[PDB]
Amino acid sequence: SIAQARKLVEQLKMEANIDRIKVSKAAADLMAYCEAHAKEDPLLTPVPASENPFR
Amino acid sequence: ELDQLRQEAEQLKNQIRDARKACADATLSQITNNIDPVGRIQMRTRRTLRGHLAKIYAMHWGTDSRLLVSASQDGKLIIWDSYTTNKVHAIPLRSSWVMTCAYAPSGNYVACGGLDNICSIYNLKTREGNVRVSRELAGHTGYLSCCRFLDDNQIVTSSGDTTCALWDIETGQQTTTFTGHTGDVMSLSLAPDTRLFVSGACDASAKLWDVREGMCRQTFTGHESDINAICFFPNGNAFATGSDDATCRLFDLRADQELMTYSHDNIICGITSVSFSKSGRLLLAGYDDFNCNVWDALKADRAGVLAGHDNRVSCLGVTDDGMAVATGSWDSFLKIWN
Amino acid sequence: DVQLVESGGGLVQPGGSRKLSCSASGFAFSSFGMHWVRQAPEKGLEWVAYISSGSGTIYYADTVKGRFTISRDDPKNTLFLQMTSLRSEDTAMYYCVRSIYYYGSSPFDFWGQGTTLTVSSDIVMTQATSSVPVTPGESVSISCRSSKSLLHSNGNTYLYWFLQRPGQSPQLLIYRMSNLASGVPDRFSGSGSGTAFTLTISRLEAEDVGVYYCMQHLEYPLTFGAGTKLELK
Amino acid sequence: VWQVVFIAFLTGILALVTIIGNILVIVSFKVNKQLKTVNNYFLLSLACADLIIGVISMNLFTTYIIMNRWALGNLACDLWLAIDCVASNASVMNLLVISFDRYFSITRPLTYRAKRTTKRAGVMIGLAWVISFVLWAPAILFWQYFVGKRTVPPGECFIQFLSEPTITFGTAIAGFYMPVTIMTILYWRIYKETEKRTKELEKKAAQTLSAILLAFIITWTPYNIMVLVNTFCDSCIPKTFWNLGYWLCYINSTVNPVCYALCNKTFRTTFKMLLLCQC
Amino acid sequence: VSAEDKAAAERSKMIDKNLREDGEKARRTLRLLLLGADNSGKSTIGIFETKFQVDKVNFHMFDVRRKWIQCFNDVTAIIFVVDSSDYNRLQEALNDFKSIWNNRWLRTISVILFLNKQDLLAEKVLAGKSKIEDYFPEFARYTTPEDATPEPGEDPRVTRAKYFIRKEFVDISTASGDGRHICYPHFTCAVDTENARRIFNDCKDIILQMNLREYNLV
Ligand SMILES: C[N+]1([O-])CCN(C2=Nc3cc(Cl)ccc3Nc3ccccc32)CC1
Repeated sequence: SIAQARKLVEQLKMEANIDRIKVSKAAADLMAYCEAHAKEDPLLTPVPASENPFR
Repeated sequence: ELDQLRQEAEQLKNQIRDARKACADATLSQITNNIDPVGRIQMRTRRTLRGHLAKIYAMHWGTDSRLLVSASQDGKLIIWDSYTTNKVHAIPLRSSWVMTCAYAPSGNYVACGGLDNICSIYNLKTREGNVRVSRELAGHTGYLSCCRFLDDNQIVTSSGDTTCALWDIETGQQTTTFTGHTGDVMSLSLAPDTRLFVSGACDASAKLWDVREGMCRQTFTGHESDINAICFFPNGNAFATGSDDATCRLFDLRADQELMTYSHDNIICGITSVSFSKSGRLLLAGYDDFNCNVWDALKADRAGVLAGHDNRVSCLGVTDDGMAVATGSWDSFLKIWN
Repeated sequence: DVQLVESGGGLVQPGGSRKLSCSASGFAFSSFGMHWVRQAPEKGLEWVAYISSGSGTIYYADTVKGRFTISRDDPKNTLFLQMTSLRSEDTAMYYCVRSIYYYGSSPFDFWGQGTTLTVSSDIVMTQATSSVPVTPGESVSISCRSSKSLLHSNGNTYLYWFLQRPGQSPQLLIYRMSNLASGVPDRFSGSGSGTAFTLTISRLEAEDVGVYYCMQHLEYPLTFGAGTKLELK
Repeated sequence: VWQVVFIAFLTGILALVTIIGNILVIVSFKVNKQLKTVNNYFLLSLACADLIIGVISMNLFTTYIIMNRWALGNLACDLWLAIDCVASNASVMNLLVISFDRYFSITRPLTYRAKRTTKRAGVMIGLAWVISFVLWAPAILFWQYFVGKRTVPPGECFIQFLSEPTITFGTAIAGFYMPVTIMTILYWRIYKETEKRTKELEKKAAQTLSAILLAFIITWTPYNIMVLVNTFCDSCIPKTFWNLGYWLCYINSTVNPVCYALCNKTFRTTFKMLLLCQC
Repeated sequence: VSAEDKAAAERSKMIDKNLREDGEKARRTLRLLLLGADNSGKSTIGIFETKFQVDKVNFHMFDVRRKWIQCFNDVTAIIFVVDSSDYNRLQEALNDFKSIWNNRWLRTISVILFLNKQDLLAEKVLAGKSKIEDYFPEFARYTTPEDATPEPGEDPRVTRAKYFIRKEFVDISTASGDGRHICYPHFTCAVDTENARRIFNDCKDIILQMNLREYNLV
């Protein structure tokens, strides 16, 4: 049980140390990502019947 | 000694929580109440892939967005020419219980897995004009819940032994094993750059793993029940989890905490399958109440419902080119929506 | 391990009947459509008959429609060509060819040997270059021109390129203009559009001398090319 | 007369009830995926014969009563009697093959339904309809040709061979009496295992068993009884009481949806969904 | 339609008829699930599959917290075995049968019950070295509720306990479901010869239940 406990702390130390960024920087990426690739989403933007391969 | 590690684990865990809070600068909803709503998207059935006789449990699109492999409890893997409804192949399987099926990116192989704890790999493009078993990967203890091809010689599998593994197909050996989950890993998603992968589990925890090193980079805990489905955002820096507690949540890898939760008062059934769209604005989740909901990924408002199945939606795949969505249920039909 | 061995044939007086047999060994014969193709002594490849998988679709050539019968025995792994009322124009050597048909398949991929038989509307191919000499190590391009747009509305073009080496059965190089076959060097390529197709042989080498043929597949009858020759010097 | 509107309305409301009930069954099988079973083929076949009654054999009878005489040609009285006799026979055969299909499912639970595919699930459907054709349609459409000409008065529409008193018992025995004997014997035997399964391992079994046997005996026996006594004496029972029993024989087509279709829960849920709101 | 698409359609039609033919042959066989405990004799009545044909009907039975229950929602019947002789773990067996009875997917799925180590049970209480009331004292009463048993009278008062242990598996049984699914208690040994007929007769009863329910005679 001592070895398993040591592994948990060893794992948690790897978790807390590495790096993080704020949500606003992270969220603004997904806000920017969808708005940048919105022109190639047939599910969102309807496509003409001549371009639909499932007519 | 043993007690000392107990407080150290808790105290180090609190430093995680404090670090998470400092990154919560503002809510995702707070800054996104300026984009135009997607409105209501109306998706109609364009095909019905009749031919399966049992509960469809998984499907996978090919990289060409033309061929797809479907898995059902009748022990058949069928490749469909979805454009013409034609059945390209029909692979009998040794075991009738399939929980997952994968299409190789090259297109020469398909993977099948389930209650036999074996990932079977089938050669499609070969002489003699018939499909034959190429490899039978063995070594997991629990059932395979998912498997995804990396190339023609590497496949990453998720199992019910609380582990994930990476295989060398030619050798048939576990190159890497991934340990650390407490519950059953029920879903898996590879990143677009195939260097990292998420694996949502039954312990209400999702973990990023490194394929090259084999170490759990991050752990996400925000759910209250089994996580059934998981999928990367097309960015690769975030993923979404559909849980048995009837809630979708969009975790962030760099911020290391939950951004947005998709839940509604009248929805009580769990979530079976989750797939994003090409742009990531749409978060389609298949539910247990016979239809799948097209959630708005950044807005957490239901933009639509796909009510075409008379049984629960098991699999929910979206084409690599974004031109179609294929949904399979216990009804033994695949519907291709547009 | 794929092997199609043809037998029967020989010397027949006119008016008689002869039955050819082809035995298949090394592949799933039940899942393959099968063709019979003749070769006049100093002419090109010519379609004769076709039998589908399951014997649910049979097409005969108008040249021998009525006095030829095609049949197959999947449990016996053989298929037969019953010839009656043999003509003086039927002197040719008969090959047997396997073809499979699904999305992404390569039909006419394997050819058998030949059985000699000596007896005492439609699209037309244009292999204008009857024989063109090419030096080794160079590159040669062959042009094909049919009498119809060979692109169908499903996006599938239709020409299969064939190479008949001396003293050997024809082999398949390309299926549908721009698709290399199995076990074929990457130097072979094909491109073009309707009625305007070209095959390029970059870096010509040894064991590449032969007569090249051009076949369509948009509608039976299966008319082939007249033949484009390449020779040494 | 001041009761002509009342008589037509009395049969008019029942006529529309029969057609609407049957068309719901034929579309419920289609719009609902759960109803595309093997035993449901027998119900849609019964509904098909039911709606044929409700559009041809019922409205034409309304004219024959509001209008005293039959304003139709020689052949116009030939096809109506044929289609009426074919459809009514077709209903009994479909009810008979339902008794057989239910009987073996209860008694051979693991075997009979296993050896029953759609290819052989429509064969007894065909014999159900083919027997109805041959037994009645040739014997009625082309009876005047065989014997002289129309023996009927020009202003009537009765079947010619009601007087031939050997064919009428033969066609009644082969049309009603024999299928009824098979029906009750099978439905009595089904009740035997229904009690046995409860014991070894009662109420709802009888509530459905009577609703399906009584809704056929009482609506069909009086007509077949009158035909038996009519063939011996041409004029011994009132024509108005002859007509009421004649009309009573169509009411089985009315109650059949609420007898074999609306019994099923999966049918009941579909019927409630469409009745509450159109979809 | 192209020449090759017509040929491809003919291939698809041939696949269809083999799929239907294979599926039809798959309809004359019955799926049976086997569960229980470790020291229970699962195989004495990563996934093992046994197929025994009883009275010309194929019964393909299968051997394997339990997330994969969603797979076994079309099963005809789930065979459950509990340890009659092993005393101080039965309350675990009750809990396992409790979750299987009230699981989301096994609400219409019947259960057959196959109490094991029956021969060991008779000699377990005859010696008297095991107080069941100390395991669990419902036996304090020891009613010996009026019943008929083919087997001889209990020398040590053993037989009432034979129906004593058994009935705890018929009280949780009749608490939720409203008769949609039925549990069938049985007693079996390791040398009980014809034991596949019990599943056959129990599978026979269940097919009536769906058959009677569709016809609404129940
Ligand atoms: C009452 N009706 O509206 C008009 C007549 N009809 C039938 N008439 C019969 C005529 C004779 Cl001679 C003997 C026996 C029957 N019974 C049937 C038995 C089966 C099918 C039809 C009849 C159909 C319904």
